[PDB]
Amino acid sequence: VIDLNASAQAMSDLDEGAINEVVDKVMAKADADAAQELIKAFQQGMTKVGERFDSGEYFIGDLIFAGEILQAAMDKLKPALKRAKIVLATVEGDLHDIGKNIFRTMAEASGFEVFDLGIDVPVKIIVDKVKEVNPEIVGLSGVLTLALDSMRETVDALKAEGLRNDLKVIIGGVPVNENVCQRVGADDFSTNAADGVKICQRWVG
Repeated sequence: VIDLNASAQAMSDLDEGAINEVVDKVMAKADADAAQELIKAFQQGMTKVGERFDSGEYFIGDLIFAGEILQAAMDKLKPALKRAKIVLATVEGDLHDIGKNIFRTMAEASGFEVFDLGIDVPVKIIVDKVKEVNPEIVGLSGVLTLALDSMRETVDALKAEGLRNDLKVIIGGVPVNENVCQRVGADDFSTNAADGVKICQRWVG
């Protein structure tokens, strides 16, 4: 670009004018390597959206916005240019998916292939999907205590099938924290969907 750090800031600020000004400049010079640098800068800015949510400056709506804004930039940058895979579910006992879907949108916009299994998803169905597609990451959503139990059951089933050690497990949902992460047997838990993407990007290469 002219200025990658300013472009990261523009994503952080959710400034559609500035984001599209730079996307246009990059698309004009038709350099794949420059487009990839801009993408990385936008991804860094997504992380900053999460930090701004965690501070209380930004709200749920801003997280919805961020995902949609990143995806729109990615769609424009695609002409100028093997995805890591995530199997994603709201687990058995739970019908809450607003949050999971915020994450799904951010993860899709960040170049992951996401297999969204939907809500109230039985353990056995999650495990069958992991056998089928061999994802790098399994992401599990829930809030009710029964759901948190189903998270633990899903990890235990992956261990029984010899699948656990070759993937990473991330959990999210209203009540998740380090204590729930430990009880479940997950690798990490998210504070917010943008933090979760940050985690997942670190795991993949």
